[PDB]
Amino acid sequence: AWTVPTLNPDTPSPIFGGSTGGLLRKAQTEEFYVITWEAKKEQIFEMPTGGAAIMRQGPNLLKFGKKEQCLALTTQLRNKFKLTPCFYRVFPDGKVQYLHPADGVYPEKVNAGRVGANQNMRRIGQNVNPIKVKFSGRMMSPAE
Amino acid sequence: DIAGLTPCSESKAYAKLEKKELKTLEKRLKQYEADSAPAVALKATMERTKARFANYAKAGLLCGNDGLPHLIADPGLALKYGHAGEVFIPTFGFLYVAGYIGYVGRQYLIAVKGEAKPTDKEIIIDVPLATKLAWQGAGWPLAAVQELQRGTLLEKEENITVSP
Amino acid sequence: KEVGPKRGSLVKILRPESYWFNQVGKVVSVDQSGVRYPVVVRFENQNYAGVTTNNYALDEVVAA
Amino acid sequence: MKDFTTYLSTAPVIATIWFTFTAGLLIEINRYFPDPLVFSF
Amino acid sequence: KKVKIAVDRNPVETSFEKWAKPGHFSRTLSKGPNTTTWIWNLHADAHDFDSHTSDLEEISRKVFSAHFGQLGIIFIWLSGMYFHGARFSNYEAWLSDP
Amino acid sequence: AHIVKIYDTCIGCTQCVRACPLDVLEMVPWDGCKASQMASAPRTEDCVGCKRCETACPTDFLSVRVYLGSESTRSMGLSY
Ligand code: CLA
Ligand code: CLA
Ligand SMILES: CC1=C(/C=C/C(C)=C/C=C/C(C)=C\C=C\C=C(C)\C=C\C=C(C)\C=C\C2=C(C)CCCC2(C)C)C(C)(C)CCC1
Ligand code: SF4
Ligand code: SF4
Repeated sequence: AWTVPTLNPDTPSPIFGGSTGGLLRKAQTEEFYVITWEAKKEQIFEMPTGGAAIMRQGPNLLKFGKKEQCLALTTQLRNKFKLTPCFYRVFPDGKVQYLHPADGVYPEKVNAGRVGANQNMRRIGQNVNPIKVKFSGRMMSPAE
Repeated sequence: DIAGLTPCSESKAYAKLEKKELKTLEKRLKQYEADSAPAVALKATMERTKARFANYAKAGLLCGNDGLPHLIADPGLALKYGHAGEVFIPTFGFLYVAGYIGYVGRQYLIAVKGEAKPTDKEIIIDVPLATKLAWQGAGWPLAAVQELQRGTLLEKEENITVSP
Repeated sequence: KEVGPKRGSLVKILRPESYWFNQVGKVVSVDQSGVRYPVVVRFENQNYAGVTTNNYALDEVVAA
Repeated sequence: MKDFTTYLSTAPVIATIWFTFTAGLLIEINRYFPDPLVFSF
Repeated sequence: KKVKIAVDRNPVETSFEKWAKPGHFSRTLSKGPNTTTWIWNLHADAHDFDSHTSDLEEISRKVFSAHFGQLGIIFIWLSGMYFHGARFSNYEAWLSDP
Repeated sequence: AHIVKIYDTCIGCTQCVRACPLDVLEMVPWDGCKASQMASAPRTEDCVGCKRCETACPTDFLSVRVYLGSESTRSMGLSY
């Protein structure tokens, strides 16, 4: 059922008079991050950039400069409001990247099919000494 | 005269400093009526001052060129020349009370470890246990050497370390 | 049979990177499966994170 | 007043009674025995 | 009357039983020490009434009686300054030559 | 980017993922604990290194472990 939703900018933004905490030139040159969620009713939420906005019934679209701003907005929408948001990554050449729930399931629940990167099948007290990893090209931790 | 010094009953800077302090107290005393409450306290300060100089000259303290008493902190120069009450007698008069407190607190900890929860009797001190260990800790060096002869003073390498 | 210590035995920790190394706690449960760290030990000594319990393996565990 | 005596046996109350005891012992000593620089007899 | 006296009779029983239990006000501190951070959190969270409970009525009662405690301390202080001005002073002398 | 490794002392109580303010961490099936699950760090490009994950790990001598590495514009947490 779930396979990697796309985005249009046609979905409205929540009603917000504009703050000085918005986007900067990093949004126009490097990247900026947009968040979507479907709201059930019109209610007031706190912006992660300072200020209160009111979300409207149906789809919303709000844009930020950090992944921490978008995930903080998801954290207060999923906890205070029980909504299901998702945020993406937009580059200035129009390339959009799906970022949050990669597999659809939120990352604190097992989806049975995601792959375990950056795992050490050994105990953290069983790391080697830094003399054993010396002159490994770059400076390097014994956890490798 | 141990190390270039002099007895305080012999030196003249000591007597000059006594006369200096009594001179300051006298010119301070000259403002008041002879039977008023400040004059009684000033003459009592003079009496304590003169008693202090007499009892520092009596005990054989050594003055310097400054006229101030000195303390010879070496046994064998205090025992040989009669200065053991300077440092060598209070260096055990302290350590009796120091090891006293260090034994009373030790035994209060060890006698409260084996309970239901010990921490409640460390913010709320068990006063009859505390006063029992306060009185019966009087012979602490005796009990300390009898505890050292067991090995029950120390703990072995059951102690907590990091990564030797 | 039931491998590991019993349900409430006192025990000594041999994990050198643990907070409770050479320090005595109570076993509260031993998991009987292929779990790497089955022995669950509860302590009176809490660690710096405020936690009083930890899992341990079978070689990191010795009675009394 | 058993709870009042457990309050009297807490750490700051014992601290402020015992420090007044060991203060007002040394203070009465230095009143009745003025200026002890050296151990006399 | 919208503006009227409105109180509650006997809300808190006067007992020394919670003086025996340090940390009774806090949900986390009531279990007792295991760590010396407990006894600093006891004195730091002592008067932070808004973090003890969420009932604004109870917070307002605590901050209204703590103000009587501060006022009693200020009257002890002022009364001590008047007493030290009476019994240990030169104020009688000072009035003749100030 | 920072180096976020986890270790097999994981009990699978998924507290590092809830503590993560950047969705670096996620829970993967595994068979070394009772919860039948272990964390993972697939998204260490987005890590800032704030170590909220290892304030939340209950295991003594933390199972998650962040190693502060090179800093990009995402590792420095910049809106600019
Ligand atoms: C570690 C540093 C140090 C040292 C070695 C000293 C040493 C001394 N100071 Mg000094 N002082 C210090 C720091 C220090 N001070 C500091 C930091 C300050 C500033 C706060 C002062 C301020 C100060 C003042 C203002 C005075 C001294 C005085 C003294 C003298 C002590 C006289 C005395 O009280 O006899 C005490 C003698 C005893 C024998 C007490 C022992 C208690 C009893 C007898 C033993 C127990 C008996 C019994 C079992 C108890 C009953 C128990 C009960 C439960 C029933 C001594 C030379 C006094 C002095 O004369 O100057 C020379 C003095 O007036 N000091
Ligand atoms: C009308 C005055 C007033 C009132 C009612 C409060 C009330 C409160 N403040 Mg607040 N505050 C005030 C003035 C006031 N403040 C002022 C003037 C400042 C600037 C300094 C602050 C700064 C401040 C901070 C920064 C914080 C609070 C906090 C709090 C809450 C808990 C306080 C507590 O439990 O401390 C209990 C009492 C103590 C810890 C004792 C403090 C000991 C002081 C600092 C040492 C100085 C004492 C003395 C003067 C020095 C000499 C002592 C001598 C022995 C040497 C409480 C709501 C805290 C809070 O809400 O937490 C979320 C908090 O974090 N306040
Ligand atoms: C004579 C004199 C002197 C000298 C001195 C010396 C020289 C010394 C040495 C010393 C030494 C050489 C030491 C060593 C040591 C070691 C050790 C090792 C110890 C230990 C101890 C302990 C261990 C204790 C314990 C305890 C007790 C018993 C009590 C209390 C509690 C407790 C537990 C803490 C002088 C001149 C200065 C001064 C005068 C006097
Ligand atoms: S640092 Fe620790 S907390 Fe911050 S993201 Fe990477 S893992 Fe999550
Ligand atoms: S680290 Fe702590 S929190 Fe993160 S998974 Fe392993 S156990 Fe659960």
